[PDB]
Amino acid sequence: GHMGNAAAAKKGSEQESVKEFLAKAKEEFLKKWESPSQNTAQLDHFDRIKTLGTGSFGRVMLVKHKETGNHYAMKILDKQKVVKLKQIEHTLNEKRILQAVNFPFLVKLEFSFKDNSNLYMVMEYVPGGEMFSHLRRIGRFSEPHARFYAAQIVLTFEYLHSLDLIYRDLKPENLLIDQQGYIQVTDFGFAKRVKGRTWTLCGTPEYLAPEIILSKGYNKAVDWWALGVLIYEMAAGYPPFFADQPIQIYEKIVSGKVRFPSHFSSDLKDLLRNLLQVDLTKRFGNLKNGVNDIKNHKWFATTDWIAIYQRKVEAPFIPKFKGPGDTSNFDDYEEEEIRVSINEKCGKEFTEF
Amino acid sequence: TTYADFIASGRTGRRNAIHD
Ligand SMILES: C[C@@H]1C[NH2+]CCCN1S(=O)(=O)c1cccc2cnccc12
Repeated sequence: GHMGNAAAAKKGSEQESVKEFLAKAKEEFLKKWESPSQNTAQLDHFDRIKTLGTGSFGRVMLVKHKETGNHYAMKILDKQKVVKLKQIEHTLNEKRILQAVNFPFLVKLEFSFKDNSNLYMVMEYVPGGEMFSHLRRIGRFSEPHARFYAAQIVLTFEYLHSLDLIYRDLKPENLLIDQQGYIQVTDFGFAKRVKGRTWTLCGTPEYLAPEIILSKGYNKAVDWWALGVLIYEMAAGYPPFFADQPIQIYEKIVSGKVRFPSHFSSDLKDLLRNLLQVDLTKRFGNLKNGVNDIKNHKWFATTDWIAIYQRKVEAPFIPKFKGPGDTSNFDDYEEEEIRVSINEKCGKEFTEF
Repeated sequence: TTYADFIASGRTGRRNAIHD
C-alpha cells in the first residue's frame, strides 16, 4: 500500500489527536458562545491614530491604548447605518463569534463596547496588511509560499467547521499577514453556525461555489471550494474563473471546466481539480474521509501540520515592519470625524452587543 | 494570454461581496 506500518501508525495517531483537540476546542467555544463578554473598555481609553480601512461596514482605525501604549485595530460601526443596511443580525453574530473563538490564525477581539451612536470592536492590530496587496505586487506566490498560507486556511476551516461555523467570505482581500508572516482571518459577518444546510446568496463572485450560484441549499463544502479558488489565485496570480461581469463568471464556475497555468505542478492541479469539483458527491472536504483527503494529499506531503499550528515554521515572507503603529502596509483613507450623539440610538436592537 | 484576459476583465482590484 502507500504507507508502511510506521507511517500508517503515525498518521492514525495524528488524526486521532486532531479529534481530541477539536473536542476540547468545542467545549471551550460553547462556554463563551453561551455567555459572551460585553463592555470590556470605553472610547476614551484609546487615542485614534489613522484609518486602516473603510467600506459599507464602517471603518477600522489604528488606535493606541493610552496606558499601555499598545496598538489595536478598532472597527467602528454606526448603529443607524447598520439598521438601514439590514445588518443587525450579521453585526451581532460577528461579535459573538469573535469573542467565542480561539485559534492562532483567527484575529482576537481584545475589547468591545458601545455608546449612544456606535459599536466598537477592538481587535489586535495585524500590521502586515492584506494578502491581496502582497499578491498583486509580487504577482504570484511560489507553490511553497502558497502552500504555507493554504495550510493555515485548512487548519482554520477544520477548526471552524468542527464548531458548525461556515465561513463563506474567503478571499485574499480578507486575509491579513501578521508580523511573523502568518495569516489572520478577521471578518465574520457572513459566517453562520449551522449543522446542516443554508440558503443565503452571499460571498464574492469569483469565490462562489456552484451550488450557491444555482440557488441550492448548501453546506460547509462551499468553504472547501473557496479554498481551491484561493490556492489557484495565490499560485497563478489570478483566479480560476473571471470575466467582465459576474454573470459571465457564474457561467464559467458552473461549467465544470478549469484551466491551469503551465507552471502548476501536477500535484497542485490534482488537488485543485478535487477542490474545484462541481459535483458535491466528489468534492474533497465533503467525502467520508473529511478534511483528511486534503491534509493527506500529495501537494501537502511536505507540510508539518502541527508545526504550522504551533507557528514553528519559518514564514517564506515577512512584511516590512518599521515598529509598533506603523501603517505602511495599509492604504491611505480620508479621515472623518467620529460623532457621538447625546441621544442613544437603536438601543433595543443592540442590547446583546 | 490568460494574464492579459485578467487585466482586460477590469476585476484586478479589490472585489466587493454581493451584498455591497
Ligand atoms: C474590516 C476591513 C475590511 N477589509 C478587508 C480586510 C479587513 N479589514 S481591516 O484590514 O481594516 C482590519 C479588520 C479587522 C482587524 C484588523 C487588524 N489589523 C489591521 C486591519 C484590520
